[PDB]
Amino acid sequence: GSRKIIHVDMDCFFAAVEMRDNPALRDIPIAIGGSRERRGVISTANYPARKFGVRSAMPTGMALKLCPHLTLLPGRFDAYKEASNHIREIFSRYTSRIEPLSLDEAYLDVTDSVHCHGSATLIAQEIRQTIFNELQLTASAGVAPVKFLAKIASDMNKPNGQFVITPAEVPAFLQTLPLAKIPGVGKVSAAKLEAMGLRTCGDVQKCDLVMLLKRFGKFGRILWERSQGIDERDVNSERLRKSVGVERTMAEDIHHWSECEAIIERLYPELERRLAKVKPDLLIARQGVKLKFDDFQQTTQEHVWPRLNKADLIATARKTWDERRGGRGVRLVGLHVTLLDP
DNA sequence: TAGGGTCCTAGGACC
DNA sequence: GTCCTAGGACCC
Ligand SMILES: Cc1cn([C@H]2C[C@H](O)[C@@H](COP(=O)(O)OP(=O)(O)OP(=O)(O)O)O2)c(=O)[nH]c1=O
Ligand code: NA
Repeated sequence: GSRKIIHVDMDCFFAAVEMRDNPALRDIPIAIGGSRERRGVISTANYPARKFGVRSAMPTGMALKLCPHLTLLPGRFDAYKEASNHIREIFSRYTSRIEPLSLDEAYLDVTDSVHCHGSATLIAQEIRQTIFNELQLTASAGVAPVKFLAKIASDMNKPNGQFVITPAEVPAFLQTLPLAKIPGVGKVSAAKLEAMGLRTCGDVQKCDLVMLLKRFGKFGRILWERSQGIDERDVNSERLRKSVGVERTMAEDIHHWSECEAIIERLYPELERRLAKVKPDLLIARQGVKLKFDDFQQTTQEHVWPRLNKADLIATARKTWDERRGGRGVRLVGLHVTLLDP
């Protein structure tokens, strides 16, 4: 065998950072997200705002109809990154087996740990306490014998808490667990699963793997495994970024190539700057563009290409503009880069 | 009805 | 098989 996996997850991460750096926001409803006038969405919200129904990914117009006094912040990504680096350094104090999934969360493999008398529970507890002491931010944690159960667990005693799932507890936990709580089972999948009478891990246990493989491919094997507590994925501390993208949704749809070209001229220096931080010679594997139309269809056009080049992105966007727009208006323009393999 | 990404699928090209 | 490209589901 049994591993001890901890998933650490910061509470209301972006919003928690803003309230720490401005205590005036502590008890009023706030949210990081673009304005209604920019057609933006909520990145996240504090608990005063969540009380009204405000959620990550909600259109900002909907947020404000639910919570008219919502205070809207633009977001300070360097401040989030600074806090992320700090908590990761704190993780390193306890193990090198750290797989971060995002700025604010990480899997830890504490199986071969010596710290708190081998206790994963006490280790998770003083990570959360150390985070609070050194950053004035709170985290929740989940402790389980595999990654996905640890992740489900870190959500269950949020904010500022934790939850532990022992292998003895695993079967009762699974029996009623809704499928939609498994990472990677989203709305489309959960609706497909519901349309055949499958709601929970107990429901999936009672059905045949061969059928699940037909109907969901490799995904159906994942569902079958997870519904049994089976998650052999190792905590991997060696993953690297593979792409970088820069895209923008305009406050109004554009209808003229000249407007599209202007957008790209402003997007391109931001893409070069971010690429250079990680590859100073701008050498890349592919580059490409993205248009999202008014019928919310999205198209991408990307090709092998050795080195970030503005004119070829303009050229490609022009081809895409002409060949695939079919007269509809355009809400989004994006530039994209696929990085070399090593 | 964002912007930052990952992983998977699938057809044709190419070997 | 494996590369190329396009698109979709999903996560934070
Ligand atoms: C889900 C989500 C998160 N984010 C950002 C803001 C979040 O603070 C950060 C981490 O996401 P989460 O861990 O999903 O959410 P959270 O920290 O805000 O809330 P919770 O306490 O329930 O865990 O990433 C988005 O920008 N868009 C999204 O759709
Ligand atoms: Na979080």
